[PDB]
Amino acid sequence: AVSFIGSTENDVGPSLGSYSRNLPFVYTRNKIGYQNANVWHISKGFCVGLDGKVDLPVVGSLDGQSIYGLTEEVGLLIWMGDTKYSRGTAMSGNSWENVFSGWCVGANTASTQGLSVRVTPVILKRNARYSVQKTSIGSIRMRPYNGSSAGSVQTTVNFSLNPFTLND
Ligand SMILES: CO[C@@H]1O[C@H](CO)[C@@H](O)[C@H](O)[C@H]1NC(C)=O
Repeated sequence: AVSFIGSTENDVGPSLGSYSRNLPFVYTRNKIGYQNANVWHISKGFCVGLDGKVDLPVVGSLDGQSIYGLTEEVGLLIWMGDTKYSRGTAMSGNSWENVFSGWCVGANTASTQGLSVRVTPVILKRNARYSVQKTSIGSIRMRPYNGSSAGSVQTTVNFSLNPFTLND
């Protein structure tokens, strides 16, 4: 079986966080991110993976992944995937992308499916500080497989980037 145990709306990074450091200039570890190991409760042979989607406009790329725009001065590199940050999938484009191939819980056991979102600020153009307001990032949806079904359970959660400031 499967049930939604997370939050529909999720903020990425601490509110009003401040970060210090040619163009494009990339900054922040997992500081600006959201992580939750328990978003869906799964059991009895349920198989599930994750799809991720970024709604921000694409304004450039770096080493194979999109640079998403926030302001004409600030951009973002984004990763979505399974719970642990190191397993994040670098995001490109604005379509739903497979960000976690998935796994199946035991035939007679219960566990959970989590996720993580991480971003790193990028200075596209310069002015001394750069501020960013609360902005919608995108979403992540569970992807059942092997015949498993989501039934009427909530499959998608959304993410918003909390406001932050970048200091040169
Ligand atoms: C079995 O552990 C579970 O594996 C899944 C797939 O890697 C993770 O999404 C999930 O968060 C994790 N749950 C916990 C409590 O750690």
